[PDB]
Amino acid sequence: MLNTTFANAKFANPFMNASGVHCMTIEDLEELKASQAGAYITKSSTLEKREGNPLPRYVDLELGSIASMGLPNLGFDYYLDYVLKNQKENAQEGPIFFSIAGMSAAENIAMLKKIQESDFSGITELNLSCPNVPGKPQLAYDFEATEKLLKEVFTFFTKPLGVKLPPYFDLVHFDIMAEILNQFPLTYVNSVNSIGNGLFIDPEAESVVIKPKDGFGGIGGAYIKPTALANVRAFYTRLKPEIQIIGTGGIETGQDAFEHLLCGATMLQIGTALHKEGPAIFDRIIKELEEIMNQKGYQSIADFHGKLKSL
Amino acid sequence: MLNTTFANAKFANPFMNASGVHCMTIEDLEELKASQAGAYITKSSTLEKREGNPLPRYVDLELGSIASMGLPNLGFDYYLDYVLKNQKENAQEGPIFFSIAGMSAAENIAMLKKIQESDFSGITELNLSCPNVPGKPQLAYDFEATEKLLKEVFTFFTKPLGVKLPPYFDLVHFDIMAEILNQFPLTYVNSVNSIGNGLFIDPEAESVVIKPKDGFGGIGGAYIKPTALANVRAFYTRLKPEIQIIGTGGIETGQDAFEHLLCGATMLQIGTALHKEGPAIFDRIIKELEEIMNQKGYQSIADFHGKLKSL
Ligand SMILES: Cc1cc2nc3c(=O)[nH]c(=O)nc-3n(C[C@H](O)[C@H](O)[C@H](O)COP(=O)(O)O)c2cc1C
Ligand SMILES: Cc1cc2nc3c(=O)[nH]c(=O)nc-3n(C[C@H](O)[C@H](O)[C@H](O)COP(=O)(O)O)c2cc1C
Ligand SMILES: O=C(O)c1cc(=O)[nH]c(=O)[nH]1
Ligand SMILES: O=C(O)c1cc(=O)[nH]c(=O)[nH]1
Repeated sequence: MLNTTFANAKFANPFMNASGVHCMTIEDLEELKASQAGAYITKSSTLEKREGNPLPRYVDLELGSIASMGLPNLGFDYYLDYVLKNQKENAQEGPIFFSIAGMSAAENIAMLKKIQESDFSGITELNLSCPNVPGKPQLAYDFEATEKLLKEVFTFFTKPLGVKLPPYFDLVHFDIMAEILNQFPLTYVNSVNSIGNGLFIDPEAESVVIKPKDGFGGIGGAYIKPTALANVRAFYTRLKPEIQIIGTGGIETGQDAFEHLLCGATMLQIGTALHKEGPAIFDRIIKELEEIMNQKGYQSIADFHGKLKSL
Repeated sequence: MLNTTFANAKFANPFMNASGVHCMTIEDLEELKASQAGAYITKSSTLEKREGNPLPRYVDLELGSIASMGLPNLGFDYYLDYVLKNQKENAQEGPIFFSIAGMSAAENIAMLKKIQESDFSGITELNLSCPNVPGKPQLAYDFEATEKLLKEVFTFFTKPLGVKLPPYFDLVHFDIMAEILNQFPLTYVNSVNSIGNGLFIDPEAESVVIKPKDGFGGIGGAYIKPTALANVRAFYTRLKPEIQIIGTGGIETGQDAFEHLLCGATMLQIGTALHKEGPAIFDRIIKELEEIMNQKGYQSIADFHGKLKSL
């Protein structure tokens, strides 16, 4: 029932981890391969291996999560080696997704050139929205800089590319970004990265709960679903149809998934809830989404994809 | 215990309604006068009366609210008349606050000139962040336009002025806005207006739940508390001490109030929770905040104001 076509590839179901969650090592990635996720994505990588921010840097909250990981990762070459060996095995349905989050424009271009030159045949996600590296703003809140970067990328990069975007809150920003993105042969936009620079306080201790940046961290989970849905929907009605959408933010239940898809998402990623539950989440949420479709008499996601009704 | 000094005036406690909630008519305002609120503020007004957006335009959610009111209000003259007759009675502790949300720069300047020329002795709040008028972006996401407007305002407006700001999600935006605001003799900044252009879906009906703007509305309540606290804290550490802060967003319990005050807020406004509970909320939340202070041995808000600890 959950068969999906995305980036010209076939997936068994739309569900994936979100980048940063359960995907740091090869062991993590093999556990996602082994789970019922339709597809999976590596941790955003940088050219060099990174320890990330000081701890405590992730905390579970009743309504979601707050974190400031600081892009801990094992470095671009580690991930590139892994995806290049797994592609050769032909041991799963659908390509692996490879996320990069260079610490500068130069780092991103260098990694994209290495991907282009490699044999990698999967999908790349360019992360323009990490909100947790000290002193490094979300690039995709700088429309001029984003356009300048993407224009350079598309002078050479011919393989499937999506962009991971921060949440936007003003409809003219959606208009501006769609106009920028629509001039390129982009494969997809992935909406939303964590809501940037939120704060959570333990009122008893009178103190923040993560160490980095005086407690300021990206917010994920049930807090952000309204914004995530709006960002998916707003881009679905403004992007050219050649650019598909991955929906991320506040997905825990089949109902949440069913609301992203109604908005126009084609693939779905799970961050916070997967952090909390582990890869068993995929079998649970798939069954919850199929139960909603069965109740409604739907036998494919095309029966309601994109079909959110206005009043 | 909750005695507060703000804008050079004395208030019995820091709690207020948020603009837009329970403050549309004279009867609404008199009910706030009669409640235990330390202060209250008028609905944001425009030069002409406005019916606002089509209905359904407000919905209660488990984790807060979604709304697109469209600035329904009874027009500038009506509110100016009301505050100018209530000042004359000398019938409460502390000045009334008067919110304005001109549909253009010209409307705001014209309303500020009328306030300046009138006898009004209370406090004015310039709303730069309504996210619900179709085709009118939040002005305070346009740094150049904000600075240009505020420079013109401070050529003539000498009375106490605060600005109601949208949530920011990137620390460089907090730097940019503090640099803009710190050049002026502003009384306060009120952080946060609702999170703009969120979406809420009834999955059974497969449709949005408010009529205007295809169901996109400002989000309030528990969803936005992490963002509101971060905005209050980020401006408290960047603004000159002459500019005080009003905290707004997700306040329902004494604990929530205590967190905003630890961040640096001096006055506190209640939107969604007051919409749900009515003016009886002020007695309840005052008692809850007093119990927190009693348990901690605090006899004034200065015992913990601004004292949030980092790790
Ligand atoms: C622990 C953690 C680390 C994350 N790291 C990344 C990352 O490396 N790259 C990425 O694009 N975003 C990352 N994110 C953001 C998520 O992919 C996702 O966009 C965000 O958590 C919203 O989804 P959620 O509500 O399911 O958590 C991270 C999130 C979390 C909680
Ligand atoms: C029904 C409604 C209408 C509102 N109208 C205004 C308004 O006229 N002016 C204003 O500055 N903000 C308005 N707000 C936003 C609030 O003052 C407050 O900033 C927002 O609701 C966040 O607080 P809360 O979490 O307590 O709701 C509106 C909020 C609601 C729910
Ligand atoms: O590793 C990080 O901190 C991280 C990266 C990113 O893009 N998003 C986020 O929520 N955290
Ligand atoms: O009346 C409105 O729609 C309104 C005004 C504003 O500033 N904030 C909001 O949440 N609603």
